[PDB]
Amino acid sequence: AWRGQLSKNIKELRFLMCQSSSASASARAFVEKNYKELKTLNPKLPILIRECSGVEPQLWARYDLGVEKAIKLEGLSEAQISKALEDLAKAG
Amino acid sequence: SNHTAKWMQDTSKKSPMELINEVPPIKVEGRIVACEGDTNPALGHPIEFICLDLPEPAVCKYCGLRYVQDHH
Amino acid sequence: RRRVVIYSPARTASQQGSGKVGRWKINFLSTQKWENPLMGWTSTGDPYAHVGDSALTFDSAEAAKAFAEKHGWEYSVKKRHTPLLKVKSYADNFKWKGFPK
Amino acid sequence: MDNQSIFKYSWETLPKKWVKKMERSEHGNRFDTKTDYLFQLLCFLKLHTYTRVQVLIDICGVDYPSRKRRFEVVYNLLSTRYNSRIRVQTSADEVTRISSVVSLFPSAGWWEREVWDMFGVSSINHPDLRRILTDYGFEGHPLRKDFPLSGYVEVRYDDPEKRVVSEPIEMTQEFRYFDFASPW
Amino acid sequence: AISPFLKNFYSSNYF
Amino acid sequence: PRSPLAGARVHFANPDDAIEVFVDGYPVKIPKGMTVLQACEVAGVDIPRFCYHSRLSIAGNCRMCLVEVEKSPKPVASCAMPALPGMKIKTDTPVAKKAREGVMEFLLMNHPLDCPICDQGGECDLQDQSMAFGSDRGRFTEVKRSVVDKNLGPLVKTVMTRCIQCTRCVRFATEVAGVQDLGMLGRGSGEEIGTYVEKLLTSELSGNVIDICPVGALTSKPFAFKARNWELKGTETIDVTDAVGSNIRIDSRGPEVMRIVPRLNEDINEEWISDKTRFCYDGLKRQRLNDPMIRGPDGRFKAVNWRDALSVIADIAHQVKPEEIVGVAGKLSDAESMIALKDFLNRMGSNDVWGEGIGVNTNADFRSGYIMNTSIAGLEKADVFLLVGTQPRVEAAMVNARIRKTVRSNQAKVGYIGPATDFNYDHKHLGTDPQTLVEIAEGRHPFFKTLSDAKNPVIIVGAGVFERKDQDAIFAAVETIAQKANVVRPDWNGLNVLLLHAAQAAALDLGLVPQSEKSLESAKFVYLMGADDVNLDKIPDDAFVVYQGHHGDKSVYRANVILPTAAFSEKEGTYQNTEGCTQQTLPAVPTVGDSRDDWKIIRALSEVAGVRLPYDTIGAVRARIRNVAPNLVNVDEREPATLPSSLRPSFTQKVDTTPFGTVIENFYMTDAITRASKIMAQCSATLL
Ligand code: SF4
Ligand code: SF4
Ligand code: FES
Ligand SMILES: [Zn+2]
Repeated sequence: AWRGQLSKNIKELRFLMCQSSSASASARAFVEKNYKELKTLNPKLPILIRECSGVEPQLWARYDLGVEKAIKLEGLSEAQISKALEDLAKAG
Repeated sequence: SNHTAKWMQDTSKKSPMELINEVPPIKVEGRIVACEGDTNPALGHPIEFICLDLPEPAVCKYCGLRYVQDHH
Repeated sequence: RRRVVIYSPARTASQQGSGKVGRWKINFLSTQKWENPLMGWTSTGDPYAHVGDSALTFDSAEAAKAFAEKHGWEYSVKKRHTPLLKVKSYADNFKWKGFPK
Repeated sequence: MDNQSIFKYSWETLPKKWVKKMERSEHGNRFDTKTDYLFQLLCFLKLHTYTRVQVLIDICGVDYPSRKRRFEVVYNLLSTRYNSRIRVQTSADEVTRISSVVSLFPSAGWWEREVWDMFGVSSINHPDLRRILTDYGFEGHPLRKDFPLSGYVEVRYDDPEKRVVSEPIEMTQEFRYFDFASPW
Repeated sequence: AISPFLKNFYSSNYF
Repeated sequence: PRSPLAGARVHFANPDDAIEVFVDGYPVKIPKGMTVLQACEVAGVDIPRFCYHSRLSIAGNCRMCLVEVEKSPKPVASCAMPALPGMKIKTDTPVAKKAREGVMEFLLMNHPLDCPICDQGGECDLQDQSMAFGSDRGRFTEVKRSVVDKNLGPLVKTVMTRCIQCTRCVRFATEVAGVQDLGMLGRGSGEEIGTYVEKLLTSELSGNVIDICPVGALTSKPFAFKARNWELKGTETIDVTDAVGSNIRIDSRGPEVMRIVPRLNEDINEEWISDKTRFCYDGLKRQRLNDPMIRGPDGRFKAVNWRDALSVIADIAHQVKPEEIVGVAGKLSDAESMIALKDFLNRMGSNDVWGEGIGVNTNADFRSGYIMNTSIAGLEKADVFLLVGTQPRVEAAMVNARIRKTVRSNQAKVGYIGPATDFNYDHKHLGTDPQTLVEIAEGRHPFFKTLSDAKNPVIIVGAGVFERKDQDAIFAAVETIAQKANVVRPDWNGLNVLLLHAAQAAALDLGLVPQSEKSLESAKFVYLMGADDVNLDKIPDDAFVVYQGHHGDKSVYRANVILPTAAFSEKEGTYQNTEGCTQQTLPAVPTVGDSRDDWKIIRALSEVAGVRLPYDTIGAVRARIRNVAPNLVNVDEREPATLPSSLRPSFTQKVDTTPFGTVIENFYMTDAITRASKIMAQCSATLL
């Protein structure tokens, strides 16, 4: 149920993606499905999706007081990236 | 008022614009003239044929002399 | 050290000639001028105020890039826009509108 | 229309191993050669009993800041006996020790020193003594296309603080550069 | 100690 | 092995077949119906022209481009001559030389003789063409012909003594401009060009008229006699007033900018410039603030030092505001300043930062959702336009000219929704209601049929809708239109959203959207880089207002501390334009007084305020930029958005049934630069 209480201190989060392989395996499908459902369950959290030519697929989270936490997603699958997200939201 | 104020400094004798307004128009007879003064060289001001089909004087763009057509 | 910009000066927007296009040229983006208090002339203090576009005219972006890299100062090459060439027709000028609606 | 004779004879009898380009214009006849045989070629001339040059008129440098071989050394030299002059023009890069001719024509030490400081081209044998034209310890070589017209450090004025000093340039009324070009 | 960037910034804006 | 003039990417529409012609000997390949002039161009020889412009229609009118095409009679006009397979073109034969000599002889015969006062002397085609191709002696003594000069508003003064009857201005004003006022009237030698009822020209692109007209008769009034061309240097920059980000060249002398002129870019603005921008420099010189100022408690302003100013602002910032710190990003600002401001605020801990004209509502962030997808170039390939809530003639004048170019090329039905306005191309007016937008997302309003019976449609939503409360409903209705009309296919993504600022794209890109709505009301320490915050009024009585800006005219009388900065012609920033293309400007003239760049002042403020930024050089700033949004460091190439608009609506009831309000008015007093500037002020007073 953490997809609704992740907005405690997750103030921003952005997905850096590429328009080619090595990301489309997990990044694009996760982005589509989980973004629809998350923006539904999170009406106020800025979930950015930025894509340029030739970058490694990665997730970035901006926590309160301006702190950046990054995660590389080179060769992960959808379950792995979901666990990565659940681990990003849980900071404590 | 502003141009002569930018360059001239004395403001006791009249500025060039004031003198060239002090000279009256010429009141020529035809429809087209040419301004040099009285010589072709040694006085410059190349040929500047200027029309005269308006009820107001027409300047010359060198040494503005304001020619004017006489009759109707 | 100084950042320089390597570009090709585009065609002047007033004439219609072509003897000054496609000529790679490096500029030192130096702008530190001020007004000489006595008269009003424009003073400066940069030794490279004008040389980059007064004598240094290069034949191609490759040569200018190699030269900037050789003298060491870091560069950033710019892009060169070229006119697309369509097809025109005096008949297309005198085209024919359709029948009345 | 001047000296086709000497030039033709010189080209048709030369060891053709060391000639890279020949131009028989009417402005001036050019033997563009390789920098490795320059002394050999010049010593062929001044000695052969037909094309004996025996006098070197000029050694000038030309700068082309767009070619891999940046510099261009040029020897203008005439033949007072055969009423003819030729221009032997060699290429030269940044540091590349060029041969000397002060052994043949002793009238090259000053022209080779001048091409040492004005430009930066070296000279392996004797004539590369210290600078001549430019004053003293000088940053660059002030005739290539990089040394700006007004110099790097050129303000030079008296100081009652001590005596006199040289300080970086802060000139007034900067050098205006007009364009004047003409796209036809 | 003022992180010499600032030391320049207080002077002219051409560094 | 012969490169075309300037480089010119020929098209080869049908690359399987293409004719070949002999130009002055060696052969060249040419598409099907290309003209002799363009064939000679491809071969690499320029031909003298007066009355032929690559963007206007052809007219064999000046009679100077003559060449001889062997296998034909004696003279041939190069332009308007369709190339034939194998014709033997020749350009440098005694026939052509004498033709050019005679024609130049006639022109200079009945020309005036006032070069040393006629500006464009040093730039004039006629001048250079005569000097390079014409004779050297004139044989003529009799009296010439002279006509009276004319006024065309305070932008384009004309000394018509030298109107050589080219009809370039006429063809431009009737094809590209849209308004038919100029016209050639008279006969024989007595033939003038001038509106017959002494009217003015109430349209933009008149600066483009003065650039078109080769001989120096139509000339910019505010640049009357200030300089020749050989005197001043040109720096190639971009534009920030409009939203297209036009490519221009700032011609400046010393620390003063003299004029600006377009430069070719066949992707954004062909070779034109909207009338607003060409005259936007005079005030950039005229009004200005050039010293950090502090409000003395008598309500006055005193000039202080940077140390003291930064110290007091950082002190009060740390002092009071726990969670009520807001920052408004300027209308004309760069991604460097925006990211620096956002980082400074987030390190301060309290974050309500938002761009200039970006709405307080949700404003979701999908690049395909908030950029113009089809590049302006591709816009020349549409067939059915669906302009909603937009008057692109007043905002993004270059996009308006592109739409007009399309409608002129091939008649493309255009339907426009919103308030009444004066379009210059046969527009259909569909109504003023998002209710009508709903009906057309549904089955009524038979115009929808047109969409379904369309090839390559285009649906253009103006960025003015971002500020409206119910924006997700509008965008969802557009989504339904797209899904039902098949306008989002992978071959062609025709779903465009305009913009009406230069900083709006980069702001929405970095993510500057307000986390709340009553931010200005609840705030106590506002950091402004741009003006207008609603009528600069919503800010409460007690609130520390710091205006870190330039060219201060408005909201300054509300500011509490003042920090001068560098304008758009004195710095190097990155601006993104509506098709998502990220360009960068270049410095042209020295900073005024002792102002400093925006990201520099932000970093210095951070350091003196404690929490500092880990970057202190433009390289590291753009590295952070690569970390947050990469194309902004992938400058000078548009990176499309290959993701659909699968946003999640939150209104789900209706579209609030309120009419579309006007987004931008007076077209000149917007853009604080022009506003506190001036020639735009008298243009607003007269040309309306
Ligand atoms: S436009 Fe003016 S400067 Fe040029 S030739 Fe014609 S009259 Fe002379
Ligand atoms: S003055 Fe301008 S509009 Fe008139 S004929 Fe000449 S170039 Fe054409
Ligand atoms: S350009 Fe061909 S006739 Fe004027
Ligand atoms: Zn006169």
